[PDB]
Amino acid sequence: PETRPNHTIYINNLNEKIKKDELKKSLHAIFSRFGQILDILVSRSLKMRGQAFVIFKEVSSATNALRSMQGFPFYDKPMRIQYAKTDSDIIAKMK
RNA sequence: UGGCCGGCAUGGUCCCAGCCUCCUCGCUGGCGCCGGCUGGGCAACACCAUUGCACUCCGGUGGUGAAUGGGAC
Ligand SMILES: [Tl+]
Ligand SMILES: [Tl+]
Ligand SMILES: [Tl+]
Ligand SMILES: [Tl+]
Ligand SMILES: [Tl+]
Ligand SMILES: [Tl+]
Ligand SMILES: [Tl+]
Ligand SMILES: [Tl+]
Ligand SMILES: [Tl+]
Repeated sequence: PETRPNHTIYINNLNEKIKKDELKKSLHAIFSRFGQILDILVSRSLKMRGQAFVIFKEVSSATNALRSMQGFPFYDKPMRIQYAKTDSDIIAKMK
């Protein structure tokens, strides 16, 4: 069931008490050094809360981030990271 | 009061201060007691449920069942 490499990483187990806008800014803070980020998609709906899609421009970036930040304490919770199942439209509209 | 009716108590006007609050956060809002009818919203705050793969915002419930004193005429 393991996913294949993707420009986008999927993060979950994120503290749900954090507002969308702050969450996006914070995530960008810790993940930017891995490479250019095209966007970070967060939502608070029942189905999507506690998860986020950080979309990296280059898969290598999505790969260090995934290995380097796995389990990183963030807002008191261990961040769980994977590769997103399919592509993000921002990436389709290019690659 | 978010919108509305009743009961009771209470002389008036004004100044200061404190305080209160989901629905015009303040100095031309309110701040004796009690019952009842009933709308919006989850934006903020709180709580319940949720470990969930998206690229259209989008689960639920709760709060006003609130808050005092002094002074000048
Ligand atoms: Tl009311
Ligand atoms: Tl009355
Ligand atoms: Tl009097
Ligand atoms: Tl009086
Ligand atoms: Tl006031
Ligand atoms: Tl009443
Ligand atoms: Tl209501
Ligand atoms: Tl819908
Ligand atoms: Tl008084």
